[PDB]
Amino acid sequence: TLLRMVGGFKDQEKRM
Amino acid sequence: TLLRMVGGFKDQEKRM
Repeated sequence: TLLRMVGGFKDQEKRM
Repeated sequence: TLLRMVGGFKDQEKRM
């Protein structure tokens, strides 16, 4: 679950 | 503990 959450956060950070 | 911290960080990132 942490891996999925961190992947989403990393995608969001890369978008910004 | 890392899961709780990362969840908080993800909530903060989603807020911004």
